[PDB]
Amino acid sequence: MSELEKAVVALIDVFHQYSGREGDKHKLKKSELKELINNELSHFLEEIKEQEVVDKVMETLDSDGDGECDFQEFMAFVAMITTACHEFF
Amino acid sequence: MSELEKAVVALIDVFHQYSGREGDKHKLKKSELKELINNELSHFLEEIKEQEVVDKVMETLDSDGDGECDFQEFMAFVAMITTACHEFF
Ligand SMILES: N=C(N)c1ccc(OCCCCCCCOc2ccc(C(=N)N)cc2)cc1
Ligand SMILES: N=C(N)c1ccc(OCCCCCCCOc2ccc(C(=N)N)cc2)cc1
Ligand SMILES: [Ca+2]
Ligand SMILES: [Ca+2]
Ligand SMILES: [Ca+2]
Ligand SMILES: [Ca+2]
Repeated sequence: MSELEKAVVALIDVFHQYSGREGDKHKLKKSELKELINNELSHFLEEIKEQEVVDKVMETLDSDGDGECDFQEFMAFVAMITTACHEFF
Repeated sequence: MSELEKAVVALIDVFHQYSGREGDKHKLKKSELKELINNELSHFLEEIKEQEVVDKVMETLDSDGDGECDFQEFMAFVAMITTACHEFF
């Protein structure tokens, strides 16, 4: 498989690594999202230590108002992060 | 770096591998998009052999009507592909 194909699989893997920990196994609740950011985006994003910081990230990500981040919402997060990395080149 | 972080970098790398070949170095024209699909998505997508097949993919991807796929439009493509892989689990 190509690097692109392996990357696609990695996006799916990391979502499930975190989404299945608690509650709805197909969505990231705030606690799971905090863990994902702190453990898997430690070189790109500042560590989240306060509940209000994760509340704000979830508010940005949660487009259907259920308080959790589903797979489509996670795709949008990944697009935001990748665009940020891509910029300040 | 985490698998997620490496995946983010791979998305950026593959875009530039193809976007810089011709014309606007920051966008994929149809010919570049065809090469990317055929060479980097050969396990996920059927090979594109006809101009009309790439025309249709570009039509789907091109949200600002310039006939090319920019980085944001490529992000949307990546989201489509990843969602497809994720489904039929
Ligand atoms: N969140 C921040 N403020 C932050 C700033 C810098 C920083 O640096 C270390 C991370 C290194 C990431 C670079 C990996 C991929 O980078 C690129 C590759 C290609 C291109 C490009 N040609 N546009 C741009 C960036 C990390 C976090
Ligand atoms: N385009 C097609 N029709 C097609 C169908 C099957 C096909 O199979 C070979 C590709 C193997 C891809 C699997 C890699 C990642 O897969 C998943 C991982 C986790 C999950 C999940 N738990 N949702 C789903 C899929 C390729 C192309
Ligand atoms: Ca969950
Ligand atoms: Ca939601
Ligand atoms: Ca180009
Ligand atoms: Ca365009």
